[PDB]
Amino acid sequence: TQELASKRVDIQNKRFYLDVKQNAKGRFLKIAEVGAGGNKSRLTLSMSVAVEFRDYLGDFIEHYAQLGPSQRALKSEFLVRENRKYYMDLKENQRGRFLRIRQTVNRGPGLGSTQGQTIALPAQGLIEFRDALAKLIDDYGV
Repeated sequence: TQELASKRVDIQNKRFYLDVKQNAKGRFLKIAEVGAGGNKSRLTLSMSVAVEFRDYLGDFIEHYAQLGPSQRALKSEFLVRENRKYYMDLKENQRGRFLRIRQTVNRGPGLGSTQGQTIALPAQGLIEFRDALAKLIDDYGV
């Protein structure tokens, strides 16, 4: 398994890596939320699914940009493809708005296991994260 490319996105004090990889089966994207001394969690997406993810990020962006001042998710979506489900929830807590992304298996073994498969993006970073993703899709295609 070869690494084609790796981008890092720094959002407040969190860091995320988007890496494009290749194997015999084809091209894929790995998205890691980094912890203190390792990756906390990672998502795995095909390059095709990454395109759809990019588009959903667009919708989240638009939603966030329109909320106005803050005074149960603000917005919840999910995408299934290839026996993989991705839940996308825009939420707020005390520290601010964020976009949680959880990956699971649709069916077969795992059947709703989510461990080291949840990332949480501070919402401030959604544009930069979408742009990095979009750059990698422009670079490496499919």
